[PDB]
Order: sequence, then C-alpha cells, then structure tokens
Amino acid sequence: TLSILVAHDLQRVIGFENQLPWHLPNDLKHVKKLSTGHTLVMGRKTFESIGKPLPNRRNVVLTSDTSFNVEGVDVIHSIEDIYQLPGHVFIFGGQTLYEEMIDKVDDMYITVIEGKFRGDTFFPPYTFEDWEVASSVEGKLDEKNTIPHTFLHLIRK
Ligand SMILES: NC(=O)c1ccc[n+]([C@@H]2O[C@H](COP(=O)([O-])OP(=O)(O)OC[C@H]3O[C@@H](n4cnc5c(N)ncnc54)[C@H](OP(=O)(O)O)[C@@H]3O)[C@@H](O)[C@H]2O)c1
Ligand SMILES: CCc1nc(N)nc(N)c1C#CCc1cc(-c2ccc(C(=O)O)cc2)ccc1OC
Repeated sequence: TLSILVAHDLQRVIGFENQLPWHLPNDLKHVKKLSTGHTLVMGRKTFESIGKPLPNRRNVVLTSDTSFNVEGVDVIHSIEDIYQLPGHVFIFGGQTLYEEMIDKVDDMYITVIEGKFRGDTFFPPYTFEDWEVASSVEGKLDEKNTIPHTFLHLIRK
C-alpha cells in the first residue's frame, strides 16, 4: 500500500521556513499511530528539519546526495526506488514528494488544519471528484490543541 500522509491548512499550506506553521500535538500523535511499524518516505529537506529519524518505523530519505548516510535511515536516490519498498509506505512530504507522488498513491491521510497560515510550501490542488471520503473525523480541541482540524482518509476513485 502506498499512501500520502500530510497536514495542510485551508489554502493547502504545509510548511514555512522548513518547519510546520502550526503547533498541534494531536496531529503528531495521529502521524505516530498511522506510521509506527511501517515506512515513512521523505525528501531531504523534510528529513533535515526533523533532524533525526522517527522511532519505531522505517525512515527512508529521498536525496540526490550520494554522500547521504545517516544512522537509522535508509537512502533512495530515485522516485522509482519507492516502488520497491515493502509493506505500507507513507509519502511524508515535503512539497516536492507530494507533487511527485499524488498521482501515484492509493490513498491519502490528510489532516485539514482549519485555519489560514503563512506558508512557503504547499500541497498540490486536488478535487473530491477524484477522491472518495472513506472517513472524516473532527479533531478534539483542548488546552494543547487549539486549532480546529479534521482527519480525512481519501481513497482514489
Ligand atoms: N504539513 C505537513 O504534513 C508536512 C510534511 C512534511 C514536510 N512538510 C514541510 O514541507 C517543507 C519542505 O518541502 P520541500 O519541497 O521544500 O522539500 P522536501 O520535499 O522535503 O525535500 C526536497 C529534496 O528532496 C529530494 N528529492 C525530491 N525529489 C527527488 C528526486 N526525484 N530524486 C532525488 N532527490 C529528490 C531533493 O534532495 P537533494 O537536494 O538533497 O537532492 C530535494 O531537494 C517544509 O516546510 C516542511 O515543514 C510539511
Ligand atoms: C507531524 C506533521 C505532519 N502531520 C501529518 N498529518 N502528516 C505529515 N507528513 C506531517 C509531517 C511532517 C514533517 C515534520 C514532522 C515533524 C515531527 C515532529 C514530531 C513528531 C512526533 O513527535 O512524533 C513527528 C513529526 C517535525 C517537523 C516536520 O517537518 C518540519
């Protein structure tokens, strides 16, 4: 299974200055639950922003850098390498990976951040006429999670 995993705002902002524009612990938990025990594929910039591989899952980084060799991280140098990865693979950003993979993935796990943030990187436009809403769940708000958000699972029609 090949899935997109992404949080984007009302205008499809996903990032600003190589970081997430929002602070939303519940979505990090969401990511943790979906991807633990499986595989995350991310572009080089996304990886460097995180700084270290995420625990308890396979971390795969796409880069043209032949010198890239980080402990706890597998490297790939081509999009086509993704298709050789076994198991449930999540395309985990950033903008370049999403643009390169959105027409190839089976489904998308999207957290819609229900606000308008300043961004410099975007999720590509998509239409619900191409995607069935398998599920849509409002995120619960609290003291630590104050931005409204919705968890979508979309499956390609
Ligand atoms: N909101 C979210 O769910 C979410 C999730 C992930 C990331 N983000 C955000 O996304 C932003 C980063 O996105 P970005 O587009 O700037 O960078 P990115 O996609 O994370 O990384 C781009 C790099 O990936 C490598 N790459 C991509 N395609 C390749 C290919 N076909 N062959 C070889 N290498 C390839 C290249 O690395 P080299 O230059 O080293 O060759 C390229 O420079 C950040 O702001 C981050 O916070 C948001
Ligand atoms: C966690 C935000 C997010 N949500 C959803 N639904 N899909 C994604 N692909 C990402 C993402 C991402 C990349 C990223 C993750 C993190 C991050 C931080 C903490 C945790 C964690 O505590 O589990 C996970 C990812 C930090 C920075 C960062 O890019 C700047």
